[PDB]
Amino acid sequence: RSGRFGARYGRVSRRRVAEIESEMNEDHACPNCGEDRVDRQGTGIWQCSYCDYKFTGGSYKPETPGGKTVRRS
Amino acid sequence: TGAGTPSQGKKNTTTHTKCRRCGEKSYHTKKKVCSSCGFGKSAKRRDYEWQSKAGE
Amino acid sequence: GRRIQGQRRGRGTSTFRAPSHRYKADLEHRKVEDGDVIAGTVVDIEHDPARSAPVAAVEFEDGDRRLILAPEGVGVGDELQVGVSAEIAPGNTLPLAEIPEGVPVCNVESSPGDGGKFARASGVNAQLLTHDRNVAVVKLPSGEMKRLDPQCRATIGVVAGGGRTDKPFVKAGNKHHKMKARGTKWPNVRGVAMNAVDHPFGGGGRQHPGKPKSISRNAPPGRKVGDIASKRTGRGG
Amino acid sequence: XTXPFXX
RNA sequence: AACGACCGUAUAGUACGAGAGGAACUACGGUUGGUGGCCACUGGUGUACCGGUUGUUCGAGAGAGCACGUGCCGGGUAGCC
RNA sequence: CCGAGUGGCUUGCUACCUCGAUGUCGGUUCCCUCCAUCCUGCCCGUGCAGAAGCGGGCAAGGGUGAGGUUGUUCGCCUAUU
RNA sequence: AGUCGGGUGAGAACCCCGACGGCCUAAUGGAUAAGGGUUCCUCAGCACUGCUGAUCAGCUGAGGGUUAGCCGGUCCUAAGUCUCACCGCAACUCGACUGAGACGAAAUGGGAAACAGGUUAAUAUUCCUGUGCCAUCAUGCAGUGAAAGUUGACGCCCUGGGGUCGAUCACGCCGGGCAUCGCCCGGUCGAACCGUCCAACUCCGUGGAAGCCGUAAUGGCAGGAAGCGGACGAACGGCGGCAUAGGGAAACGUGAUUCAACCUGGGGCCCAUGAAAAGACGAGCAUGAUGUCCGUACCGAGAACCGACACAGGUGUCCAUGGCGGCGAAAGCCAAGGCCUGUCGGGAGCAACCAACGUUAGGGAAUUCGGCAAGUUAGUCCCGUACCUUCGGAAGAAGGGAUGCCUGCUCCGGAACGGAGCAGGUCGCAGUGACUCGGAAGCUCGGACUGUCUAGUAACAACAUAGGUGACCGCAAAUCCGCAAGGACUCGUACGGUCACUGAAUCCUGCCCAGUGCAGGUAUCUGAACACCUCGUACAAGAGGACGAAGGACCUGUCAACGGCGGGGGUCUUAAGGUAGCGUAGUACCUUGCCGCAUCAGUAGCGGCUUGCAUGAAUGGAUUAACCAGAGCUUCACUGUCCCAACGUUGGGCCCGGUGAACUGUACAUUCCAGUGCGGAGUCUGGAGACACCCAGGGGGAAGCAAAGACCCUAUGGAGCUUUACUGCAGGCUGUCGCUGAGGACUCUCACUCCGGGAGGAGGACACCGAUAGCCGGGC
RNA sequence: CGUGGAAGUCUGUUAGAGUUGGUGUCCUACAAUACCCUCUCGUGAUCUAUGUGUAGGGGUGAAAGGCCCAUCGAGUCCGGC
Ligand SMILES: [Cl-]
Ligand SMILES: [Cl-]
Ligand SMILES: [Cl-]
Ligand SMILES: [Cl-]
Ligand SMILES: [K+]
Ligand SMILES: [Mg+2]
Ligand SMILES: [Mg+2]
Ligand SMILES: [Mg+2]
Ligand SMILES: [Mg+2]
Ligand SMILES: [Mg+2]
Ligand SMILES: [Mg+2]
Ligand SMILES: [Mg+2]
Ligand SMILES: [Mg+2]
Ligand SMILES: [Mg+2]
Ligand SMILES: [Mg+2]
Ligand SMILES: [Mg+2]
Ligand SMILES: [Mg+2]
Ligand SMILES: [Mg+2]
Ligand SMILES: [Mg+2]
Ligand SMILES: [Mg+2]
Ligand SMILES: [Mg+2]
Ligand SMILES: [Mg+2]
Ligand SMILES: [Mg+2]
Ligand SMILES: [Mg+2]
Ligand SMILES: [Mg+2]
Ligand SMILES: [Mg+2]
Ligand SMILES: [Mg+2]
Ligand SMILES: [Mg+2]
Ligand SMILES: [Mg+2]
Ligand SMILES: [Mg+2]
Ligand SMILES: [Mg+2]
Ligand SMILES: [Mg+2]
Ligand SMILES: [Mg+2]
Ligand SMILES: [Mg+2]
Ligand SMILES: [Mg+2]
Ligand SMILES: [Mg+2]
Ligand SMILES: [Mg+2]
Ligand SMILES: [Mg+2]
Ligand SMILES: [Mg+2]
Ligand SMILES: [Mg+2]
Ligand SMILES: [Mg+2]
Ligand SMILES: [Mg+2]
Ligand SMILES: [Mg+2]
Ligand SMILES: [Mg+2]
Ligand SMILES: [Mg+2]
Ligand SMILES: [Mg+2]
Ligand SMILES: [Mg+2]
Ligand SMILES: [Mg+2]
Ligand SMILES: [Mg+2]
Ligand SMILES: [Mg+2]
Ligand SMILES: [Mg+2]
Ligand SMILES: [Mg+2]
Ligand code: NA
Ligand code: NA
Ligand code: NA
Ligand code: NA
Ligand code: NA
Ligand code: NA
Ligand code: NA
Ligand code: NA
Ligand code: NA
Ligand code: NA
Ligand code: NA
Ligand code: NA
Ligand code: NA
Ligand code: NA
Ligand code: NA
Ligand code: NA
Ligand code: NA
Ligand code: NA
Ligand code: NA
Ligand code: NA
Ligand code: NA
Ligand code: NA
Repeated sequence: RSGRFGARYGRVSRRRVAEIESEMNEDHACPNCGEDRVDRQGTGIWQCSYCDYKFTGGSYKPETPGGKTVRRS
Repeated sequence: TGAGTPSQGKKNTTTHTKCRRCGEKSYHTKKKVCSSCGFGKSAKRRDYEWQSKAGE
Repeated sequence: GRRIQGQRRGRGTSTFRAPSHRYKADLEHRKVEDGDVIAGTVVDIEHDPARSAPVAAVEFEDGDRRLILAPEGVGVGDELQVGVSAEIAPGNTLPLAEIPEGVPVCNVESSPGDGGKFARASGVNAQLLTHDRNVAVVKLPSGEMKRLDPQCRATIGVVAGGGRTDKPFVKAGNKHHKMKARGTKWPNVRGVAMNAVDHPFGGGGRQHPGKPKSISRNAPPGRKVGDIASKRTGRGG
Repeated sequence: XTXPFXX
């Protein structure tokens, strides 16, 4: 995680990098199929290593609280 | 690094060259303008009154 | 003295310009004589250097290939539509008039046809509230209520890449790299750390501003620094 | 011009 | 300045003094600082020399070169100190 | 207390000398000197029994060392003398 | 870094041959870019140049020398540049935009095509021999396909597979070397091109896995896994030809390991997204013709470049795979190749003195501002490891042990000429035996960290940083550039970017709006010009009035805005009256404060107290792990820093041949002690001393040489900087006039503006622009 | 336990970059900023070649009034003179 930062940058900074990156690296349910196979391709880009679906999503998450709102209305 | 002798070593760039119009080695081959006659900038010849004493 | 930094800026030299020659596409809404019959298929999802956010490549029915300000959830294969009759789903672009109230919108036009102006940064989004035969009330991401022509076209959904600001840069090196893709001089030296000659706050035996930081709006460039026309300062009260 | 001659 | 000064012993547990305590002349031994000289002795050096030994090169052996002006290690004559 | 002086280390005063520059403080090294003498020699007095001192006289031959804090000079401190 | 012979010559230490001895190993070798410009080769020379000499030469003189369809240029496009047009400007050789065109890459971007040998004093993928290839066109045959697509064409980190050269190992052959042995060295060749082979990736069929397949790793699958079959498909690689070509005195090998080049995959990262165009492919074959123009010598550096020099400086790319060594592109040593030109020599055991340096007994920082300088430690393995800590770190903490050779072996692996161990034997004072190679520990201060800086006395605590906070702005924006035409931000849009402050984390950040600043409001007061009203004037100047914009008065908001946080008494100034903390501070005058630690002794250091001359909260306060060529202090270790100096080594120094400057010089000058003098005299005065000349020395004096004193003052000197100094100038805000139109509030559309491809939409007599007026106005 | 191989990460005269001490050598120098040893960085806010842009009250500046051809609190040249 933030282990790469050695004893630098102080708590908050690395604590947050670890968290964000932890969630970022989790198994994400593909919007197309349902397989937990979505991975970040870059800043805001995600893709299903299964069906290859490539889509826009959060910057560090594939789904942002804001996005989930659109759906509704 | 001294600005003196040691900084003289890198000076191997060619700029001012024999000018096609006036024959002076003042043609800046990177600027394509002659510092002497003005070839490349002015159709007229580069000339200023300050190149001599006011009353002359 | 010497022109302060803000003055060197205006001159538009290299140091201060954006590496435009490295930018992908001036994201702007398409044009349609009318009808709305226009629609294309998402072909790819790229990284937009100018906005540190993803953008989508699209091929339209009339074989037109262009990059588009991508909302969230737009994936390859998806079919977007741009027109008065365009469906009411995320990704589609249509005049506010046709958009139902309460729907999150992004890349809104100021004047109809300008191709989008408001809400285009990572994860932001406007908010359509009021309909009228005359005015469409949009609540911009800054929280301001903007009165717009119901003919101004806008895209449904929120901009992609949201939450980008949540992770700290942590190290100068990370700013460096990002900064290098914008029209900005970085790093930043505080006036107070400069010589009197270089900035109104320069000089002294110790570091401190030589006057109150709040400057008048009517101040001339070269002297307008610090807190510009501040209605107030601090966090208290 | 800098204290001792000529530092 | 070619010499300056100090400690110790005998004098004497004496003169003196209630006691406590406690000298001197003189003769001795030594120390310190300074001075001039010298090298038997001790010590240093001693890239004179002899030996051990690592790397490498001359095929091995033998015998050598280089490793900063001896590769390092051990011993060390004269002389100089 | 008051009064009379010598010195030219301190400080102050003056503005004579140098502003076409006479290189700073402290330290260091190396040489000569002064006496208003700390020790050493020879002496006087003693509130000088002795021992240890206290004060003074002649006297500049020799000596007057090592360290802890401090850039310090100065000074404070330690153990030797 | 030379030495002995010898050569040439009028002349030889340094020109040439040989031998012996050395030096250079990412360079002192090889190929080159820029730059130089004939320095290249040859012959003849020595007046010049060469740190001495010269027969030599980058010198002088005269000749000669650079050969390309397939190496570069040329072509393409990059940041960006110019030209024309348009517009601006008093104007231009000026100026931003827009449109069109052109320019912009010689090592090192993209790119049609060449290899091998031979040759000259000097060129060489250029000439010659052999062989091959590309393009265009022409003719003939085929073909009617033909433009969609592919390619050119791409970041960073890790990694697998294919694989050549090289290197090494085994054995054979050819040639050499060595001489107790049987070893050691070199060689054992052979291209472009043509043909052919194909692993990886992708896909297809078959198959039918419900747990298997697979990797260095990740991974894969009923949406179809393994296996089998197949389509597509790689090398500068293999294989065949090329080649009874070439090359070699000869032999003119075969296998293997590790494998640069080259080929092809997999994984990971981005608040960073990693060129473009020409061109190629797509799209056959034969024969013939054509392929012009420019560069090509040489140097590429301790003598051919820049630095005034044959300058110890500076100056890009490729050779990173030669051997031993070892982790290594490290040291040390040695090839290939280069060199003895980092170009003056000869002589003295060669003194003093100086530069680099070795070794010094006993002591061991006593030296000193300070351990400055030097020294100690050191490689690898095993054991073991404190406080503190942000849990990462601290940490190689510290500390202890081991370490060679020789004999025979074991384990890992396909194997290495890879690695890890075992038993026995054995030498030395010493086994990382040289070389390579940390001294260690603690306390306090500062800045969080990596990073930045005064090119040439400052590397630091200064700057930056992430992080924290405040301010401005909805884009026809805020901010900024331009005289204008116009422009940066901006292919951007509040998760933005402008303007500032603070400066990681951690616990926190009190009180004050009185002054100043900024901003909002405002009955009333003050507030310019035009128009308007009165007076005045046959008109006019002019005087007064009415209305009143911004602004000010006044009011309010605001301190993570400038800044403030006391005296007195049991409020006063001027708003408040110092909260948490910290405290004799890098802030404390008094001061070496007092007490304690530590030492024989401690203006130091650390801790406590602390009334703080004159601490204190984003002018950030406290505190803090890690980090540091940062400041202070303590300990162990170590030592010529010191007691106290000695001896030694090399280069000078000294003598000799040759070369050969400069600084400085009013004159006189063998001085010394005193005195005098504008008070700091070799020269005046009095005495003393004093025969001349020369060598070496360390520098006492010549207020030594070098610099018209920086300090200080003065001059109605200069400049940079500041401000509520004087005066002005931009700029911003605001009223008014013009553009400007119809019906103190209001409608419209037609100028004008803006959005829109257009149709048309928004806006609209405003805004913009021109003119003027008031206010703000160190931005200048 | 292994695999993996992150990092403005560590050691490092790899290349390359930098410039702390010696206040050494030099100081009519080899040199108008050099030499030697010592020292810092060395996968990144890295170093570097070439091409290109910014011009003088203007640039450029992680800010030292640093730099803009040995020239900088306002470059250089000529002119005003
Ligand atoms: Cl940013
Ligand atoms: Cl003592
Ligand atoms: Cl070429
Ligand atoms: Cl793989
Ligand atoms: K003076
Ligand atoms: Mg300069
Ligand atoms: Mg755009
Ligand atoms: Mg932020
Ligand atoms: Mg930039
Ligand atoms: Mg800053
Ligand atoms: Mg400053
Ligand atoms: Mg100013
Ligand atoms: Mg500050
Ligand atoms: Mg000065
Ligand atoms: Mg030797
Ligand atoms: Mg050793
Ligand atoms: Mg003098
Ligand atoms: Mg007397
Ligand atoms: Mg005497
Ligand atoms: Mg000749
Ligand atoms: Mg020649
Ligand atoms: Mg071109
Ligand atoms: Mg090329
Ligand atoms: Mg040649
Ligand atoms: Mg050639
Ligand atoms: Mg030379
Ligand atoms: Mg000793
Ligand atoms: Mg001491
Ligand atoms: Mg002492
Ligand atoms: Mg040292
Ligand atoms: Mg095995
Ligand atoms: Mg202190
Ligand atoms: Mg720091
Ligand atoms: Mg400096
Ligand atoms: Mg430093
Ligand atoms: Mg320095
Ligand atoms: Mg900040
Ligand atoms: Mg900030
Ligand atoms: Mg700071
Ligand atoms: Mg204290
Ligand atoms: Mg506060
Ligand atoms: Mg401050
Ligand atoms: Mg006389
Ligand atoms: Mg003067
Ligand atoms: Mg002054
Ligand atoms: Mg002035
Ligand atoms: Mg427009
Ligand atoms: Mg001024
Ligand atoms: Mg690092
Ligand atoms: Mg390093
Ligand atoms: Mg450049
Ligand atoms: Mg300053
Ligand atoms: Na200031
Ligand atoms: Na007197
Ligand atoms: Na006096
Ligand atoms: Na004088
Ligand atoms: Na002195
Ligand atoms: Na005496
Ligand atoms: Na003392
Ligand atoms: Na082949
Ligand atoms: Na090797
Ligand atoms: Na010579
Ligand atoms: Na670093
Ligand atoms: Na106030
Ligand atoms: Na106020
Ligand atoms: Na304060
Ligand atoms: Na650092
Ligand atoms: Na020594
Ligand atoms: Na002298
Ligand atoms: Na000035
Ligand atoms: Na693991
Ligand atoms: Na240095
Ligand atoms: Na100027
Ligand atoms: Na003049």
